[PDB]
Amino acid sequence: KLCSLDNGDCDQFCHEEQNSVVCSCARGYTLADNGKACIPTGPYPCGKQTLE
Amino acid sequence: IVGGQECKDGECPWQALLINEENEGFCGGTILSEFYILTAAHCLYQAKRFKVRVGDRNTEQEEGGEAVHEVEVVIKHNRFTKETYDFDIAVLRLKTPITFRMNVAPACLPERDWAESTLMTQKTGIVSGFGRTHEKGRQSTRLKMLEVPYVDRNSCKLSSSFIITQNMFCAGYDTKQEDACQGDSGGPHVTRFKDTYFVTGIVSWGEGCARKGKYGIYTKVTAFLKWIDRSMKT
Ligand SMILES: NCc1ccccc1-n1nc(C(F)(F)F)cc1C(=O)Nc1ccc(-c2ccccc2S(N)(=O)=O)cc1F
Ligand SMILES: [Ca+2]
Repeated sequence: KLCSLDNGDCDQFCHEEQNSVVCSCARGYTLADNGKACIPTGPYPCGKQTLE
Repeated sequence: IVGGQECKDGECPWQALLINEENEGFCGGTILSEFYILTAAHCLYQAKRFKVRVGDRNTEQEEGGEAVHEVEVVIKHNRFTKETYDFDIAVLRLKTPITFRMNVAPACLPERDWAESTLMTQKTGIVSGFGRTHEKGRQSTRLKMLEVPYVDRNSCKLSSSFIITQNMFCAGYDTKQEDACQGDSGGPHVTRFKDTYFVTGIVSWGEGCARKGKYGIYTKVTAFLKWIDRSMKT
């Protein structure tokens, strides 16, 4: 299912290019080396509750 | 918010409150970035001059984490009309940048296709605000949140005495007494995905609050992503 199979294992955005999974992130996040996880660039990335 | 629960410390950091000249909140909003707030177009009639407060959770006193921001530019969708309530969306650019901290953070804007295929197909979303806790009553002095199930589009069109346009979507319960209410307008409707919250809607309207056979109506953020992008530039 690619993107339809558990979001293609992507942390956030999942797209299908050349019939393959391509993950991407919201602004303020960088795509990790594994091409799946999204790494925040600052202390208050969007979408994260502030519980600390 | 009728029913639901109090937003505990840090649980709804993207919540914004529009306050009039008397420093009383009359509508909610969603923090999108340090300079932008997302809200409902119909709120821009509830008061002439207004400001935006962030980091507030208890309207009674001042903890010290709250911050007030003046609005520099108001961008209301030119197609909004009270006759249809369609295009109920507005973006506010603040004069000064919001400082993110405990209880003050932006919600993520998702991409259109992904949000529609992955976010809006989830079982539920979360709505929040300082609105009324009963159909007849004063605004809540405490910020509240409520998990609301996405509602089948055909089911809601049938249950509505008003036309549900493609710029609207429904969420809530048929008989369970929980729903958004007067004052929650403009507030956030967010959907969680892997512990990250994306803005998926704007509290818009409903025929009464938590009425049996009636659902809550929300502006569909995915239908205005390009409009929002253009607004955050001009
Ligand atoms: N769950 C409710 C809710 C959620 C969020 C914000 C406010 C409300 N409330 N709270 C109250 C209460 F408390 F009962 F007074 C009332 C409302 C409300 O939205 N009424 C309403 C009901 C209908 C329409 C509407 C839709 C489409 C076209 C024209 C109209 S029209 N205008 O009729 O020509 C607009 C509203 F505004
Ligand atoms: Ca306070």
